Amino acid sequence: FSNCNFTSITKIYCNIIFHDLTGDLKGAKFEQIEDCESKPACLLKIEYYTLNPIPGCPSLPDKTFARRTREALNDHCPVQNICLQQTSQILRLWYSFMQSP
Amino acid sequence: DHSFWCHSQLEVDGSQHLLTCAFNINTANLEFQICGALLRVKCLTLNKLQDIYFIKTSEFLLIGSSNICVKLGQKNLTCKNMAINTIVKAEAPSDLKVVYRKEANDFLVTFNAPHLKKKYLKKVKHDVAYRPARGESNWTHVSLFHTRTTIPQRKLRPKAMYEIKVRSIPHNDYFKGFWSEWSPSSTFETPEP
Amino acid sequence: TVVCHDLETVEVTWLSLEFRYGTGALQPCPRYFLSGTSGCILPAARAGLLELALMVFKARQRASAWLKPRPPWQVTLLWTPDGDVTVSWPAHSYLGLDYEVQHRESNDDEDAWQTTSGPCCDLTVGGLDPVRCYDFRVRASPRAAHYGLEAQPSEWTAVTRLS
Repeated sequence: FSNCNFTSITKIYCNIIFHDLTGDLKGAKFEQIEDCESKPACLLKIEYYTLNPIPGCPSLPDKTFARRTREALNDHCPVQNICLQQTSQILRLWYSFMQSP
Repeated sequence: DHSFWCHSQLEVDGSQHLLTCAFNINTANLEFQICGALLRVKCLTLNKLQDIYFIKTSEFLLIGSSNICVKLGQKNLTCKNMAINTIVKAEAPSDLKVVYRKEANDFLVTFNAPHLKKKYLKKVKHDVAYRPARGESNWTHVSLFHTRTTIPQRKLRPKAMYEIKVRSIPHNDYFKGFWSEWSPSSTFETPEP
Repeated sequence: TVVCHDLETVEVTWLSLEFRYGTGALQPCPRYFLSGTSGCILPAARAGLLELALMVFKARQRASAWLKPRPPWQVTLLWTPDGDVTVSWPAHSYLGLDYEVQHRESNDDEDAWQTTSGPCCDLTVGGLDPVRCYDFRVRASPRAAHYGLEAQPSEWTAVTRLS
């Protein structure tokens, strides 16, 4: 992901996906598991959490924020409680993405 | 020339978005189809209402470009590529109001900015225009990013009726587009000096 | 309460507190706040997750999760020929901040503040009368998408008067 256009992805996230994520979480929050220290490394984790289904929330990769995430990477890179939990994890990796060089 | 225009509007009557297109004649058996940059479907066909075509949907990705085609059965007469996120038409402001403040010797102009309560495009630049209601005059324009401003009494002729209106345009590093329709015009009167 | 001051230090206010970055060994507060304990101040790291243990209280976030920036250092006001006012200030030493610029007529109330927002390090306020006096103040506000919803804006700068 080191060759990705991070500026474009940031604009899509800031203006769309971020709002989609916070909208779905509706104030619900948890604790993260893993972090990242670079944009390429963060994008890798973000992509993995977002587009790979997990037990208890198979529909995650089909959520709007997820489809939009998929399209942004494509374009710029060469139980309800479980859904919410994962969404919180993904969101916090974005924060790390934003704060990383 | 079968040229046409389109504009989008975000979060119109909920979370849904509105796409509107129209020809620059007769809509004889002509249809508008948009393909690409949609969430769950390959294409959508717009709904015709009098002289314009529209679709209200949650399907827009707001990422990447779409092909908008005028079609007859299956023949493309004309297709243009454009991104929904770059043809966003702002919503007009509302509740335009003018109050004369004698102590300040000015007019306080207020209005409501609907985007402030919305999710994607919250920030717009406003354009307030005013001039005397009677006779010919160049409108005076004021550019703002906030929703109150003042007009000094001395800036205006006394004992006259003014017309005033306001519009908005997107101001976002991702979302781009067009000036809103003008708000309804209000009028106010200036007192004697 | 937990506040990360300007991404330099983390200040915890409420007992004994332990902390660590990453998955290393918990460490004691390097400089407790003591009565005459009321809190603790520890160093902020730009990366890695800060774990706090007061177990009576637990937390685990980047220090930036609680970001409260210092106020902008010095505000300048420049009347343009357009009839607009350009408000400018020095940049912070880190990204991800919006700046809120407030103005009001100098005679007006504390409830008459008008707000505009934008990125570093200046913005324009239009439609102001050139013969009137205005008060301006600024604060830095961490972007929700950048730092999250647990971050908070700086205090307002001292008022700067324009004539």
